[PDB]
Amino acid sequence: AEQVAAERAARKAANKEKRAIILERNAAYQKEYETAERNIIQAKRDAKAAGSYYVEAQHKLVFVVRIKGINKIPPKPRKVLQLLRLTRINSGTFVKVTKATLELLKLIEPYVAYGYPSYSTIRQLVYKRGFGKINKQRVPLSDNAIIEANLGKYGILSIDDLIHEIITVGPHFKQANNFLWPFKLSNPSGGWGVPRKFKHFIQGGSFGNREEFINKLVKSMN
Amino acid sequence: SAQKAPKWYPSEDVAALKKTRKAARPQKLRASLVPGTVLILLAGRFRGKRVVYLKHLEDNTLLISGPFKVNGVPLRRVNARYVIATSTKVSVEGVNVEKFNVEYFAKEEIKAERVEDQKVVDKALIAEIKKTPLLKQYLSASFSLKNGDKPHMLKF
Amino acid sequence: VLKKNPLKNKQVLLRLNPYAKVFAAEKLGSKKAEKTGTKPAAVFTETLKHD
Amino acid sequence: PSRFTKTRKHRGHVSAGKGRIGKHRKHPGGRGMAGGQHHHRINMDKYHPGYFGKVGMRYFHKQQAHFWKPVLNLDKLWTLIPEDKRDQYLKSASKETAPVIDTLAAGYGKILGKGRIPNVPVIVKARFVSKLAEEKIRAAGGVVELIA
Amino acid sequence: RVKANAAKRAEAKAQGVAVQLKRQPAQPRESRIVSTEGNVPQTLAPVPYETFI
Amino acid sequence: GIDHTSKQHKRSGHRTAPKSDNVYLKLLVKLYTFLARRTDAPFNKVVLKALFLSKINRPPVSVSRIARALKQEGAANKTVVVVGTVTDDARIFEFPKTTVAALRFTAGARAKIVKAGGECITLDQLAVRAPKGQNTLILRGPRNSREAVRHFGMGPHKGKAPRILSTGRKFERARGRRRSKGFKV
RNA sequence: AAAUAUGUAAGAAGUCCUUGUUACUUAAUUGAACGUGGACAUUUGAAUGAAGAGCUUUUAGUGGGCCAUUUUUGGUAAGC
RNA sequence: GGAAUACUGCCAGCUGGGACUGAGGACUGCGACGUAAGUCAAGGAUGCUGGCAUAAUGGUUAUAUGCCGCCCGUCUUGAAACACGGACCAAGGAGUCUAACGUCUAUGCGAGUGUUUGGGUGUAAAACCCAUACGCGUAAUGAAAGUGAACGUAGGUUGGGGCCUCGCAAGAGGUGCACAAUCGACCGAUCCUGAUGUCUUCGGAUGGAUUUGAGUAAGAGCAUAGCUGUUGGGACCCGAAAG
RNA sequence: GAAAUUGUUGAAAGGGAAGGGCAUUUGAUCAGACA
Ligand SMILES: [Mg+2]
Ligand SMILES: [Mg+2]
Ligand SMILES: [Mg+2]
Ligand SMILES: [Mg+2]
Ligand SMILES: [Mg+2]
Ligand SMILES: [Mg+2]
Ligand SMILES: [Mg+2]
Ligand SMILES: [Mg+2]
Ligand SMILES: [Mg+2]
Ligand SMILES: [Mg+2]
Ligand SMILES: [Mg+2]
Ligand SMILES: [Mg+2]
Ligand SMILES: [Mg+2]
Ligand SMILES: [Mg+2]
Ligand SMILES: [Mg+2]
Ligand SMILES: [Mg+2]
Ligand SMILES: [Mg+2]
Ligand SMILES: [Mg+2]
Ligand SMILES: [Mg+2]
Ligand SMILES: [Mg+2]
Ligand SMILES: [Mg+2]
Ligand SMILES: [Mg+2]
Ligand SMILES: [Mg+2]
Ligand SMILES: [Mg+2]
Ligand SMILES: [Mg+2]
Ligand SMILES: [Mg+2]
Ligand SMILES: [Mg+2]
Ligand SMILES: [Mg+2]
Ligand SMILES: [Mg+2]
Ligand SMILES: [Mg+2]
Ligand SMILES: [Mg+2]
Ligand SMILES: [Mg+2]
Ligand SMILES: [Mg+2]
Ligand SMILES: [Mg+2]
Ligand SMILES: [Mg+2]
Ligand SMILES: [Mg+2]
Ligand SMILES: [Mg+2]
Ligand SMILES: [Mg+2]
Ligand SMILES: [Mg+2]
Ligand SMILES: [Mg+2]
Ligand SMILES: [Mg+2]
Ligand SMILES: [Mg+2]
Ligand SMILES: [Mg+2]
Ligand SMILES: [Mg+2]
Ligand SMILES: [Mg+2]
Repeated sequence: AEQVAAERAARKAANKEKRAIILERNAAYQKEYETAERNIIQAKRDAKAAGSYYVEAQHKLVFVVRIKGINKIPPKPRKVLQLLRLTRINSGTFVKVTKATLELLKLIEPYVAYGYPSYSTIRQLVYKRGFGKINKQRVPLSDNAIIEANLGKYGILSIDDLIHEIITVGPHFKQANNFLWPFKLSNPSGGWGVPRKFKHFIQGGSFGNREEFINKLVKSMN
Repeated sequence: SAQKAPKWYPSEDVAALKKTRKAARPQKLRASLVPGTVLILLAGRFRGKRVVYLKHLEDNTLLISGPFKVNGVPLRRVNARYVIATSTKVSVEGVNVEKFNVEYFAKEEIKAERVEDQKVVDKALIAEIKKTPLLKQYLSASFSLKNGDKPHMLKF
Repeated sequence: VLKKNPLKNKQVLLRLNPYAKVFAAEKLGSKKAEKTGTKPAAVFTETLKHD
Repeated sequence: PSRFTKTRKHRGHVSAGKGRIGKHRKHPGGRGMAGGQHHHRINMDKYHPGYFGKVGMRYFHKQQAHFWKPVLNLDKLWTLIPEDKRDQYLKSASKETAPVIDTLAAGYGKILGKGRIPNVPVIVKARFVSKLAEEKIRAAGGVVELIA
Repeated sequence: RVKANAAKRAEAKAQGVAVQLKRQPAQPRESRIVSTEGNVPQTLAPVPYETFI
Repeated sequence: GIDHTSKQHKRSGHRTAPKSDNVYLKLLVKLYTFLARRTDAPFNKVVLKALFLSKINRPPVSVSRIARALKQEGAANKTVVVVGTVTDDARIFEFPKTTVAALRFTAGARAKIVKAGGECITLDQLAVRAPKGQNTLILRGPRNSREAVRHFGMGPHKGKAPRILSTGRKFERARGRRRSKGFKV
């Protein structure tokens, strides 16, 4: 009987081909990320040269964390919370922005906090707290083979493929994002920076869209 | 019977431990602990005695001597976490120290090898101590926290 | 049995993401940016300091 | 048996399953069929439409067995021949020898038409036949012999 | 939308596919460059309290 | 706390083993769970659960209901499976041959199958002949022909048969059953 | 003439072609209804979610309620 | 003009002090470092040293100390209540049994089923055996006289597990029990039609109808037993004024 | 020959009740386990 080193070296070799593919991909993404990031920087500078104004395309991706406890919630916001999978306090998810999800975010503003996540906080959300849904069962993503197993259908064979398909709002974002179990964050470590959570951010509380400030919060909760 | 007895008994076969992965890597002492440095012993028999640091033994402990004829403290093992490394230092270039290892301290009154090793090491040190005045008396006197001493403040 | 956090476990960091090695070897978290000299037109500067 | 009864399970709970508010009293609805026209009427119509009032003729001293008329469909019929004798008769379906089935002797009073007997001729002696039952008997080349 | 989705179906497949006939919601808008040409920002401030009755 | 979107700790609601205590039925199950675990074959997974069903959900399949199913086009050489008892029907005069795998055959029913030169097989004999259930036709009896379902859904204008003991006129036929007394249902 | 609240629709139970049945209906093989035969697959027709969906039987307790924000009636008001 | 700096953000940059935890128990995975052989911090703690071998550690207990803690039972929107019962202790002390039943379940047998009124018999209130009947089921519908269930592969259509054929597979076609939806057919009632004939008033074929039935359309029952539920009974237990 | 309840003896606590929860000091008492 073979397979001793036989299909060991058929697999281990096949596993090198994939890590090869992943390495090759994650290198391109990094080029994508920073060239896209520099193009914007230089666009804001070119527009100021010509005397004009460059306006950033409004964000297509949003990260929502439920700020409010379980009880005394009116029914209509309470279902939206469920349909966004925030059923527990400090549990976040990603939501792609369209009018049809924008109205949802409107309904739940007093119970959540959300804003525009940076590549950094998405990377550090998935690496530390990312879990998949496989026959329900909430499996941790500790090896790229779990992801390819259930997301390979769409592309997406690596943990970073996931991360890419998320931040870019891919064609498959729905399947990519629903695959991720809702992130369960801890309470912030530096506290909330506010004396009362349940006013709006603008009002000196924590709720509603705080834009890029969602990162310092989420990082203290991750 | 008084009790029926089970339908199932545990296997009395005791299993094997999983193959653990913990390498024993070496202890890197803090930069303040360098041979020739004077130490303050914080605990044990010789607590509060000021003493000279010689060699770092394979069991992680430090090798010190008093010198014996100064403060009464012999060639001895001491734990690097019960000691205060001071700034004041003497050169150990003229002390041998190679002879001294863990086995040398196996339990297995004083053996004459020790009384002699104590004299060869201490004579080298005292040769050096006398170079810097009052260093000998410093080593003969015990350390104590006085009133108003704030360890988290004091330089050593 | 026990989840290991890639963000502090260099082993697990590398089991995912082989590109981590290249990244660190090439710095790349500190990548120094193209030094270019554009300056803003007067309009931008005038209306910025306007009232 | 009593040890499986749920009243063993209720021991220690104050109310025996009977509620603290509304208890277990003697006869809150009244007794028996009381109120079929008043407080219990919603249950009476729906679950018992037709309960109240009369219909039709009284018959004084009506003896059942005046009306005794057990009914047997062609659906069976042939079952009235023991199966050993039976199979012998199906093959050789004929006049000049055709099985005589006395249905009165079998405990039946009327032969109805449920359907489909094979084409074997039969002589069926009965007190009463449905019209279709007899037509079908004829279409197999048998007859009915009215008895009493 | 059915007889429209039938049109761009045939008129695409017979061309070699590339369809996209499901409806999408309002997307966030793209980036754009607004010119200052003939248009300089007109600076406004809050007005004081008046009465006029 | 979790805002619970569904009732927690809910049982599947489906029988898992038979509620029966019959060792042989337990053994038959033991067989077919194995078969259903290792065969990837639809027939075995279905047969497993049929063994769990109560006497109500195992209506008898008659020998004439069997004879019918073999008159389906291309069905005449298939072996019919009845997970449950099989009953005789004096109403068919010609029974085909076949091979019938059931839990039980009544005296009369097995006779009529064998008299025509058929075969009465126990379910385990059928597993050996057809592990993946090849060339099988499963028949279920008429579940809703119980006398009890007559009275289910009783109510106004439902046409549903009162729960009654003595019948005839004089029994629940007048007010509410006809336009001339009160109303009609 | 709002805001909030509310009915319906967002496909395979769909769409198009051909041309059968009738006692209804038409001036009329006209129509109406139900069809036989044929053409196009999942970017098959918005979003989000889905520890699945559907269904049947039987039976408990309950059938004094009270409170808060907002709307609001009677009362000067009320822990009415 | 040329720098610095703050502020905000990023680094898969390095590094120190402290705390809790150490689940698992051969191997199996994904990897990392090496020219290599090997090695590792990579699917959960090991190494080295010391002390006691004991009331040392631990359990129980009494007490002290910090913080906390109102009377139980009940009816109630609301009880610690300035609502009731209860001084204490033991021992009694309340959903039962029966008749007839609904849903469900187990079991026997199944178009049937039920030995136990009785008889036979007996190691004698048991066990074993049994003829005739009877009961319920196998026909329904009418107030009744009465009549009484296949146009047809026991129907058409739509969904339908399973199985069958083709295909490597994805798929496609074939057959389709249970069940569900829908249009029809059959029996009785009601209403209409009223042939052939006739003791000229009998007879009621035949074809129909927004009518109607607890029906037919390849039977599902009968019996024992159990929980729960129903009715009558002293009816879960104790309680009138009365008659 | 239980309990309520009582005498004696022994121990302990007690500034307008007592009793109770978590925790530890102290006293008393005790199991197991080393080899
Ligand atoms: Mg989401
Ligand atoms: Mg801080
Ligand atoms: Mg803090
Ligand atoms: Mg405050
Ligand atoms: Mg944290
Ligand atoms: Mg190792
Ligand atoms: Mg070190
Ligand atoms: Mg009972
Ligand atoms: Mg209970
Ligand atoms: Mg309770
Ligand atoms: Mg109850
Ligand atoms: Mg009570
Ligand atoms: Mg009440
Ligand atoms: Mg009556
Ligand atoms: Mg019946
Ligand atoms: Mg019936
Ligand atoms: Mg709406
Ligand atoms: Mg989903
Ligand atoms: Mg599911
Ligand atoms: Mg009720
Ligand atoms: Mg009620
Ligand atoms: Mg009322
Ligand atoms: Mg640290
Ligand atoms: Mg362990
Ligand atoms: Mg001890
Ligand atoms: Mg102790
Ligand atoms: Mg001991
Ligand atoms: Mg004491
Ligand atoms: Mg207190
Ligand atoms: Mg009150
Ligand atoms: Mg009071
Ligand atoms: Mg009272
Ligand atoms: Mg009292
Ligand atoms: Mg007692
Ligand atoms: Mg006797
Ligand atoms: Mg006998
Ligand atoms: Mg006799
Ligand atoms: Mg009868
Ligand atoms: Mg009759
Ligand atoms: Mg009296
Ligand atoms: Mg009186
Ligand atoms: Mg005595
Ligand atoms: Mg106590
Ligand atoms: Mg002992
Ligand atoms: Mg001991």
